Amino acid sequence: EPPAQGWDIHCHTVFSDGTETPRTLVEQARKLGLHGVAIADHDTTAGWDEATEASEEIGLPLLLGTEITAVDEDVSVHMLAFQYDPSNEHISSMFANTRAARLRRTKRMVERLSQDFPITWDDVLAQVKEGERTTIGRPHIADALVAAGVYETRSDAFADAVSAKSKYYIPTPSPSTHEVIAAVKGAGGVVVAAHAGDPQRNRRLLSDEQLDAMIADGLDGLEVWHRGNPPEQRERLLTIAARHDLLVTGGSDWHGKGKPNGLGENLTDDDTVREILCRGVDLIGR
Ligand SMILES: [Fe+3]
Ligand SMILES: [Fe+3]
Ligand SMILES: [Zn+2]
Repeated sequence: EPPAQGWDIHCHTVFSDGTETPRTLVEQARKLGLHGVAIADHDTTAGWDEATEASEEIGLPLLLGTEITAVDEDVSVHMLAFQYDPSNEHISSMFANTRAARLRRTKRMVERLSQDFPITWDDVLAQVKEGERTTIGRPHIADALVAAGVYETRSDAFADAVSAKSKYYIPTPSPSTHEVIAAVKGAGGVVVAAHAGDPQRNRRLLSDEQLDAMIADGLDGLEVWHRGNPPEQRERLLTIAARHDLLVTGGSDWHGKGKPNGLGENLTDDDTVREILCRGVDLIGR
């Protein structure tokens, strides 16, 4: 029931916490036989112009997107926002605020970690690959610790020092899921709850009631085909999707080398991508 062919609509680049350029994403997605790809960087549209250029030169269809961190009660929620107006003032202000809060938080973490680990702010910035256009975050601390030889992989770092459980962890303030959904729809976009079945990060998943309230706010779909969603959660989420007539998406959550996730390991079917395009803004020329 996971699509054998289609689009990988959940991919990160150097403009957030992936290791590759938008050109590299488009190039590779084409070579892997994908029907298309989405850019889905954290709290930004910075890679959209590079992604679009690459899509036209390489000839691979492209969905323009963003992964937005949100919160709902105690639950941390990630939302994929596709095909919205990137000059929408409200959504740009919100990304700006989120980015600023996450920068302050990351510097406070590095300052704490620096007391115990061979890590400096410059070491973190050496991991930020697009300068002021990169959404800086936890993965850049993890990479700095890998580069300093504290951990083998970024995964190891998240299991320990950079972990939500550790004494160095500071949480980032995030807008509510209701604020994000209203903002994305306002900007003419399509909003999907990303990996809502994934019990890493959270002590608990979103409930049916939280999801119902997100559907009433304007939620368009659920990412079902994702490695973090176990089988029982995929059936739960497919049931909710069928019931409320929601879109069902999939994606690799590729971060290039920064994660084990493989480009195209999970996909959205062509017909669902059709629906995303038709609901979203016509961005041809912008
Ligand atoms: Fe996520
Ligand atoms: Fe992601
Ligand atoms: Zn990420």
